[PDB]
Amino acid sequence: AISIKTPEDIEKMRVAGRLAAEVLEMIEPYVKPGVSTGELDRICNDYIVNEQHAVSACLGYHGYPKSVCISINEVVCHGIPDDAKLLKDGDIVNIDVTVIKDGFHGDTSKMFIVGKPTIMGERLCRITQESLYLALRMVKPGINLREIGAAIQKFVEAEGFSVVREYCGHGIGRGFHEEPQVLHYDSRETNVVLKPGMTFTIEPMVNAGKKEIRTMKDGWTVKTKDRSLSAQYEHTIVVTDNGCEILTLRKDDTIPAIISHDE
Ligand SMILES: CCCC[C@@H](N)[C@H](O)C(=O)N[C@@H](CO)C(=O)N[C@@H](CC(C)C)C(=O)OC
Ligand SMILES: [Co+2]
Ligand SMILES: [Co+2]
Ligand code: NA
Repeated sequence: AISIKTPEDIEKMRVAGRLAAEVLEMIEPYVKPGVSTGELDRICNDYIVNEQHAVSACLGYHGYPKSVCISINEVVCHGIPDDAKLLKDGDIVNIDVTVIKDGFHGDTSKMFIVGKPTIMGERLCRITQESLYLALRMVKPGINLREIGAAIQKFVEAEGFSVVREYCGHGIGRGFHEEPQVLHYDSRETNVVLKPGMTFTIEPMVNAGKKEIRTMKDGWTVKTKDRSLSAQYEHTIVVTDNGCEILTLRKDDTIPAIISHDE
């Protein structure tokens, strides 16, 4: 019950993933001590709207009030950009971007570490990305989604950290969230066998504490229950004939765009 994208389709995703990636590239200089999350959102949307000639998929999505999600430190996901929340030395910050261009969505996020790094967030953010990369390397036709989740979770826990269970990566294309669900863990519920032309995200959330999370009274903001740090990276990809292609790759990613398992 998963759409297989045509070559036209795939290329529209290329463009949409690139624009989403470039939002995250454009915003980096602004991710600085003193800056508010509200203005980062304004910058991102202005860019998406005026220069990208695109839309944010997030705005209005289940009533979501801003254009990107900005999650700071213990906030796991769906943190709401707010003119009064200021970035400070030490912070680890996720900005999650999704744009729609030409019928198609690109969906991506990364961690920024604000001003003077702290130490254990340096590590959480690193491990969380390494966990995304190891999943991206497994992706190829005929492998099962379940191996991928099981393999993320192993890595993450072996570090002292946990995988958040409530939120998962997702098929993506003309719909924001299409099949399949891409769990970052082993559940025997999961059985998807991958095939060229599927497009989906992988977006593990990792807590330096324990795996349990909590939603706030704004009905959006998810925090860790034990108030530890949590980190997330996300890429949108296409299954290729012999591996994958990352459609949201940034200049700062240290994994190649084209991952090929062929001889
Ligand atoms: C408004 C935000 C965000 C979307 C994305 N950039 C993120 O990659 C995502 O798709 N998140 C999903 C993955 O499970 C998600 O968090 N969806 C929520 C939907 C709410 C809008 C109700 C969910 O399914 O919670 C159980
Ligand atoms: Co996202
Ligand atoms: Co997503
Ligand atoms: Na966080």
